Amino acid sequence: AMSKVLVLKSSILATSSQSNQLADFFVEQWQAAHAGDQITVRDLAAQPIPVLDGELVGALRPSALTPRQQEALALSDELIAELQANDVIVIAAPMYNFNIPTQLKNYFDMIARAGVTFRYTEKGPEGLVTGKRAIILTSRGTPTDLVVPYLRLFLGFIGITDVEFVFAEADAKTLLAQVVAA
Amino acid sequence: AMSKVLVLKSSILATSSQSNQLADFFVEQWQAAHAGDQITVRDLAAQPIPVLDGELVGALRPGTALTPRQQEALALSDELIAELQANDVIVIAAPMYNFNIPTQLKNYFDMIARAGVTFRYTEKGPEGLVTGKRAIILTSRGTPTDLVVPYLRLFLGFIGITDVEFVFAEGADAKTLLAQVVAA
Repeated sequence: AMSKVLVLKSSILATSSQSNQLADFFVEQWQAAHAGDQITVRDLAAQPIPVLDGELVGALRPSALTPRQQEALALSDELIAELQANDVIVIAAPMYNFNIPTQLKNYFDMIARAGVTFRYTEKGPEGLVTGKRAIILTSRGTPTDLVVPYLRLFLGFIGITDVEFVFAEADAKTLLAQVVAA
Repeated sequence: AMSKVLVLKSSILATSSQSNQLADFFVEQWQAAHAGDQITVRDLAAQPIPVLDGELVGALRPGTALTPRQQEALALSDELIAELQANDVIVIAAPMYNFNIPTQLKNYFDMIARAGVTFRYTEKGPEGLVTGKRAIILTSRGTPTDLVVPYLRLFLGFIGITDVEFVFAEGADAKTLLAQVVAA
């Protein structure tokens, strides 16, 4: 009866990032609290995700595929399988020029595929990544905090409805301890 | 010469993209209406901008030795900022890809947003430095729906582009509204 937690780091400042510091503290805290849980950490900056281009869009089509497109498609299936395998989804999404980091944006463009991560129904589109609890490490800032509706909308589209946002500005680590203890 | 126009294409669907079809129709319409105007068209998909890395993020700020990649990134940044300042009308084609702008346009934005170059800090607060520009946005139209409109308004306003006009399309009507924008 273990839980699998996926942690997604996207900051480009590496160990210098406050978001990555809070993500690592989150890993240590969850490992201490639930010694049996299995934690997977993917760094989207250290190992980047390719940019969504026309050839990538061709590779991710529901329907001939070049070697490049086969590699890209294989990577997309890897990310989707890893995402569906984990019960808790921790996403570190700091704000770069009023948007999420490009790395995480590539991740999103590679995990959003019709018929795999969502489907069309007579009642409308519905997501297929079900039963996930998502926690978002983000910053807090005519509002400029448009990242929250974007992440809630995107994640909800692929079926991740249960999304909690924790904002960072000591106090943030007490909040993350409350999240891990919940 | 009367107006220098900058057109930024960002769609990844190439000839089939409604964004690029309406962008080309906009260029042909503008040079048809103002035969003296000079139009520069940059295609962010044909010639992509590199993604902002932790290495490149150090080139766009004031100390140590710059790596060749960082020199290339800084040079390209100054080229984009200079080209942006040189034009008076800024036409941006920003279709919606999974509730966000295309990554090509986003990399362009991350390369033109530089402290002390396109925006400065004041006693009153931050202020943009790309002044006297008329921007027009070619975008799509959809709980929450279009998040790209307040995002583009916010970022463009931050670097000083306050006069921003949004044109929503999908692929007849769209060409009529674009013709009205050109004639406006």
